[PDB]
Amino acid sequence: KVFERCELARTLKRLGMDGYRGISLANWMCLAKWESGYNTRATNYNAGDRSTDYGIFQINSRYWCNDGKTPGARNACHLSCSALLQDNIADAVACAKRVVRDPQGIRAWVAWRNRCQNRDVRQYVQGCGV
Repeated sequence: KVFERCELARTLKRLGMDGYRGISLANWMCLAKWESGYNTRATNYNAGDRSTDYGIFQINSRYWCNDGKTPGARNACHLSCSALLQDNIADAVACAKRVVRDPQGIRAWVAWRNRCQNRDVRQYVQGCGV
């Protein structure tokens, strides 16, 4: 599923993401925007280390979910990477929250650093009723 902007903002808010570990909803929106264009089916293979990024947040298989084919990988979210490709984003959100419970927080995603960090991200949530 490819979410429309405001639809996703309310969906994330309902799932408890607004201010989760100090991260505003606009930051999560900016992250989902740049990682997948709000696409839950998005996948990116990383030929360099044999891992794959899954779903709306493009969560990596080497550390967060199990896909069985990533060498020396762990499953910190304790989910099949398949759960990160559902139209329903509850599991992907549960995993994203797990990622940010680590020291780096939102900085875990390099796309956030490049396209969201220190930027005016208000535009992602304007008019959405969040």
